[PDB]
Amino acid sequence: VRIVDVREITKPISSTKMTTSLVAVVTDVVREGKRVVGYGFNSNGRYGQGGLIRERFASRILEADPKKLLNEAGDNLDPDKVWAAMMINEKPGGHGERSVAVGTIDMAVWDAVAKIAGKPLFRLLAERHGVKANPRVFVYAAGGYYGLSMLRGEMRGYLDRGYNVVKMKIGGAPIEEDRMRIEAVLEEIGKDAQLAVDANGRFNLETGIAYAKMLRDYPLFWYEEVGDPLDYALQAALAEFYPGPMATGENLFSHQDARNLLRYGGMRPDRDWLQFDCALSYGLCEYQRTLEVLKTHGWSPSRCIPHGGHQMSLNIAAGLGLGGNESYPDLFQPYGGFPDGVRVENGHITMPDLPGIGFEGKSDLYKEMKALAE
Ligand SMILES: [Mg+2]
Repeated sequence: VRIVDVREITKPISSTKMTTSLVAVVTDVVREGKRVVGYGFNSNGRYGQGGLIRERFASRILEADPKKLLNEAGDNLDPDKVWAAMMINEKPGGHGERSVAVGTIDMAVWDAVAKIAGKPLFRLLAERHGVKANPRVFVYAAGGYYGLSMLRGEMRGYLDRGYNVVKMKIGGAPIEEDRMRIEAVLEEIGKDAQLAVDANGRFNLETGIAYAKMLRDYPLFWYEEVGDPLDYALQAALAEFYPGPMATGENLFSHQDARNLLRYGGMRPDRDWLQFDCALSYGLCEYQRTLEVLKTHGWSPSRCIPHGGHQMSLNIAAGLGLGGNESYPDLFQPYGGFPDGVRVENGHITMPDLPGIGFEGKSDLYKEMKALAE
């Protein structure tokens, strides 16, 4: 059991200059007459880090003594050992681009590890955590970008796709104009679904409070990322004006930053949502440390709905008992989406028992991966 290679390729994202970096972790382990290769990539929103992967991380893994990257029985790779190996010579703090680089590699390490074990990643994770996995995952549709009729049509399209929770953007127009967009969508979906709004961290305290007063008059699913991701005091101050659920975290990339959010964000453990993106935040090895941080603060992993609409998110959700996943209908293909055949029904999908992350089960995506390394 050894990692023979680490291939990477970067390309623009499908339809401003956003990119996706795909990685391949090749091993010497063979399964059912075939070399096991792990694949991984970065969620949308942040630039692919194929550069750092090549320049710094990839070599550390290869130049590492294999006999030191194995589990106890030495019959498989130890994800944490590999993680620690690629993180040598890295100073504390500065959780930005490198978190995306490591997260993409980590995705591949786990994909391979699960394949070598011969089971679905979510099944393996549940096992490692001493519990049974729940293949049924709640998934909401994220969109509502920047008239009212077209917005309505967008949301209606999601409902006719099986979604019962949709999210739209706010803060990109005057507060009264957004009220119009919100009432429009609320009328369109009626009793068939719930609506979430996302400010994308645009608001300062006063604007956040102003929107809170407008938003609280509506039965919203949640109010997301009101201000700067690191302005914990601002988030804590919002509780006074908004009893309803709030969400944030997609732009915090370390367990240290997550710990600070729980210490100083004044969020409500019984109804708020944490959106840390596993893929963008040093990967699953790090996400598990973030979950321990949740525990130390009395939060349940069920409060997590990771940013990033892809199979890795689906696996960690079903595998770690998370609150759900997000999906961007028809976007970021072929990386985003579900395995071929699975569809959204009453706001949920059911994970098929595919080995590893399940990429091989999404033709359009796998063709991309084998074309990189096989
Ligand atoms: Mg968001």
